[PDB]
Amino acid sequence: GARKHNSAEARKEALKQMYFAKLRNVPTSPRKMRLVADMIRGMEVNRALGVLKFSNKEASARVEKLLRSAVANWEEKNERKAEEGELFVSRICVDGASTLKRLRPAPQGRGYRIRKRSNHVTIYVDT
Amino acid sequence: MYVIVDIQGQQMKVEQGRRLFVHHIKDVESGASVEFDKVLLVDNNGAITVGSPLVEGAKVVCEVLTPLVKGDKVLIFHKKRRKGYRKLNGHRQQFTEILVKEVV
Amino acid sequence: DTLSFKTISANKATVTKEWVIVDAEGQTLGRMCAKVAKLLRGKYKPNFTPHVDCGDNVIVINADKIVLSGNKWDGRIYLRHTGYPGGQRQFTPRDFMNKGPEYLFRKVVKGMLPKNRLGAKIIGNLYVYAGTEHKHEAQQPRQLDINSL
Amino acid sequence: AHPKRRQSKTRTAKRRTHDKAVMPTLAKCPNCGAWHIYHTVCGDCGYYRGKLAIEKE
Amino acid sequence: NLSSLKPAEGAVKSRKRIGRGPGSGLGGTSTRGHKGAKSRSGYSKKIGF
Amino acid sequence: PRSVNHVASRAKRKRILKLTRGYFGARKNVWTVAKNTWEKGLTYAYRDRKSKKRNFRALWIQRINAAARLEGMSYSRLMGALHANGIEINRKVLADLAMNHPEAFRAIVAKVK
RNA sequence: AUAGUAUAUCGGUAGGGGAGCAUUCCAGCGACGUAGAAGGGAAAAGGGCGACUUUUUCUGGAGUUUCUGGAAAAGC
RNA sequence: AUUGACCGAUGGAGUGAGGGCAUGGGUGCUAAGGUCCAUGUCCGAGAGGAGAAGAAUCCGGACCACCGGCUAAGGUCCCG
RNA sequence: UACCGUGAGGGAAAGGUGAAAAGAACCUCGAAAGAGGAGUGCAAUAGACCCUGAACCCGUCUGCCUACAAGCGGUAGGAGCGCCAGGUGUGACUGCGUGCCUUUUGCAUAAUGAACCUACGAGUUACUGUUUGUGGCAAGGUUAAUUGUUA
Ligand SMILES: [K+]
Ligand SMILES: [K+]
Ligand SMILES: [K+]
Ligand SMILES: [K+]
Ligand SMILES: [Mg+2]
Ligand SMILES: [Mg+2]
Ligand SMILES: [Mg+2]
Ligand SMILES: [Mg+2]
Ligand SMILES: [Mg+2]
Ligand SMILES: [Mg+2]
Ligand SMILES: [Mg+2]
Ligand SMILES: [Mg+2]
Ligand SMILES: [Mg+2]
Ligand SMILES: [Mg+2]
Ligand SMILES: [Mg+2]
Ligand SMILES: [Mg+2]
Ligand SMILES: [Mg+2]
Ligand SMILES: [Mg+2]
Ligand SMILES: [Mg+2]
Ligand SMILES: [Mg+2]
Ligand SMILES: [Mg+2]
Ligand SMILES: [Mg+2]
Ligand SMILES: [Mg+2]
Ligand SMILES: [Mg+2]
Ligand SMILES: [Mg+2]
Ligand SMILES: [Mg+2]
Ligand SMILES: [Mg+2]
Ligand SMILES: [Mg+2]
Ligand SMILES: [Mg+2]
Ligand SMILES: [Mg+2]
Ligand SMILES: [Mg+2]
Ligand SMILES: [Mg+2]
Ligand SMILES: [Mg+2]
Ligand SMILES: [Mg+2]
Ligand SMILES: [Mg+2]
Ligand code: NA
Ligand code: NA
Ligand code: NA
Ligand SMILES: [Zn+2]
Repeated sequence: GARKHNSAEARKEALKQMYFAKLRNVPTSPRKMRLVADMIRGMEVNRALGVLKFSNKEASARVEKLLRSAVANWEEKNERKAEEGELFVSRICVDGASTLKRLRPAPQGRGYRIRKRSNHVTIYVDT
Repeated sequence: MYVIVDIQGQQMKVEQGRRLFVHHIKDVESGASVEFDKVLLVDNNGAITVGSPLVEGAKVVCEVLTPLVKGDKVLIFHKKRRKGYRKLNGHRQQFTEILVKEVV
Repeated sequence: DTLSFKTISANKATVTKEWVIVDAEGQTLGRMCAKVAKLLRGKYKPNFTPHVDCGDNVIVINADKIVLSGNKWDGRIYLRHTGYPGGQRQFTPRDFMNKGPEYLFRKVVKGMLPKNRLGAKIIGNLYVYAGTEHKHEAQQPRQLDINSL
Repeated sequence: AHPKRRQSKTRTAKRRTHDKAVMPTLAKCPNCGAWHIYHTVCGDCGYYRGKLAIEKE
Repeated sequence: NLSSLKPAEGAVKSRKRIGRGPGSGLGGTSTRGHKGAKSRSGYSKKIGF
Repeated sequence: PRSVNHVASRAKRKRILKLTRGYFGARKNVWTVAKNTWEKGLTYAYRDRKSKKRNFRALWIQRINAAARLEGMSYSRLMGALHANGIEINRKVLADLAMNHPEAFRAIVAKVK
């Protein structure tokens, strides 16, 4: 009856001005990933790529490839190669995804549960 | 000038055109007039008239605006711990809105 | 539905906050401090508000001539504890006087003040001097006969 | 031996005040122009302190 | 007239319902007192006892 | 028939949880903690409605005491002189006159002194 | 509660009595819904008192319901 | 004189672990926050005020609201 | 059935895209996992764990407060500041305040009990009596099994 079509049209027009990339269902713990997101929040993209490349945390390699995608989405939606010193990380957040439950034996016949957690990461860039 | 008068068991400061909220008056309609001859003090810019029983000659006339205005709802709670007794009621106080016309 | 005639609270922008200089030349220690505490609290202000600092800043002079009666100078035992085992210690009002008048008056006026954050603030509005000489002439302190209170 | 109570959200977050990823000590390579860790050989060019150290094929 | 049926005044009454909260005045112990034989499920009176 | 009041049962909880907004920690949103805290607060309010009348009369008397003392009279003697002269002005009015209209207060004092 | 507005009375555990609200389904007289039903988020307003009710707006995308009477898998 | 507070018939109960204080006593040691009776009372099932903080000591029996007034026990140098 | 048990035996969990697969050709970043677009469609925040999509629990942003301060965390007052014409968010400072349940003569009790949320969870029905409110008939009241007609 055209109501949801009209709600969705406005949702799409706003998305043309938002430059972002997403990582979904990353098989690592959200709390450790958050330690990396606090490091590059609000930082120039050229400096953040080097910071992520030489970080001692293992979660940084995944995030480095997501920042590259976010920049490329920006250039696709703006129709020009980005300058140097221009973009920066305006927003970043990590959310806990679905958990995989496992079993680890314990003494005297008891069994405990192991959680293998996942997370989502979303990055925004801005000029 | 300003005056102190006992309207409905309450002593208030009254000036021309004030829109006071007083305790509910029975049997009134909007636009009716009401007199209040219980002036205790009169202060007309410098000279003070203190009423021993009353000022004896002063009064105020008001035009009723809203016959019935309800105060905010208050929850009345009673409870005795470890005994099971518990009740909860709601209360609204009833007022009347009046606009002071003359401070005769 | 609302309250027409209401009582007004003084605030930071409406209090008076005068400066006063009093004289301790021959006054009893606890009787003078009972009146100084009223002055700092604002009990003499018609706009007194218990949750705001509305009293007067007080300057006490000639405080080295305060009078204590009885055998109180070396007869009134104070007690305190260091926090270590076997750590209780005793001291007298004369022991404070050796440090200075501002160490006896501050202790006595404290204890006559509210035991809260506000009381901790207003005790700083008290200045106590041994001699007759101070430096507050920029504040224009007023003179008050404490015997008139 | 055992927690008498679960910790509130506030107490847990106050302890985690000092859980920070350490930032690398980075420098620009005077030859390549790339980021490298100070006092190490640039992995891109192979240079170090103005001299070739790891001739990379 | 099946839309406007009415029984005589005082002819029908609601049944008692116990153990459903304090406001009813019938919750908690649910009219049974506190302890003893009479408070238990399955108590019945021994008629001649 | 089978009767389960899912929507009604859940609506009762949601209404009260609007009243517990602003509380510390689990006391604002966890149901059995929040309801416990809200019920205790209602008991305070019944008691504090009564204590309000005590606290405001004590504040009127303190202000009247300071105003009277600036005119050479304590509160107890001023009140004794008013009740002797039949003046029926209440303490709320006098305290307001003491603070905001000091010239009218001085006329009441000059009538009994 | 008594007398027909007046007088009295209104702290309560076990416990006795009175009067109501919501829920599921049924009968009857009737209404609402793709020009947006139920449900979910937000806000405002009502009730001698309360259990609760009503309205507006976002989501949602097909069912819902007033009153009188009737029956319970009828409330944490 | 007394708001009516007493009784009969008949439907429904709960309770049948009490406790403190004062007075008269037994017991104990003229001990016990002890124990067993009697007469009142209060807590139990009773909030408010004084006692710094106390189940039953002193004052006092909460229908709801009020930023009105008079008092009780107890108080009026400051915290109050 | 899976699973557990030597065996007799015990014994689960698990429904829903869309009207129609039209189940996403092709491009961009990536080694490719994942996404951003494009396209299909009323709708893709209907994208395969897919209707709706709550709570506990977890993030980011914005507004106000917070590093001299000490107790069941509220309640009654009360400035300042920020938003939108007197509403709303916050709360400097002040007064008062030892959770709840159950069991007890008496519990802040250092007596019992609960990690939290959502869902589940405990005076019911039959028969035979008895008292009572409401009715029918009335010196009478009432049928039981069963039978006839119709459907
Ligand atoms: K239905
Ligand atoms: K959701
Ligand atoms: K501070
Ligand atoms: K135990
Ligand atoms: Mg993993
Ligand atoms: Mg590494
Ligand atoms: Mg083994
Ligand atoms: Mg650490
Ligand atoms: Mg009962
Ligand atoms: Mg219970
Ligand atoms: Mg029990
Ligand atoms: Mg028993
Ligand atoms: Mg029994
Ligand atoms: Mg059994
Ligand atoms: Mg009463
Ligand atoms: Mg009652
Ligand atoms: Mg049920
Ligand atoms: Mg027995
Ligand atoms: Mg016995
Ligand atoms: Mg005993
Ligand atoms: Mg004895
Ligand atoms: Mg005993
Ligand atoms: Mg009693
Ligand atoms: Mg949607
Ligand atoms: Mg869905
Ligand atoms: Mg300090
Ligand atoms: Mg015991
Ligand atoms: Mg008992
Ligand atoms: Mg106690
Ligand atoms: Mg403890
Ligand atoms: Mg036990
Ligand atoms: Mg436990
Ligand atoms: Mg406990
Ligand atoms: Mg619980
Ligand atoms: Mg539970
Ligand atoms: Na009960
Ligand atoms: Na709509
Ligand atoms: Na439930
Ligand atoms: Zn290099």
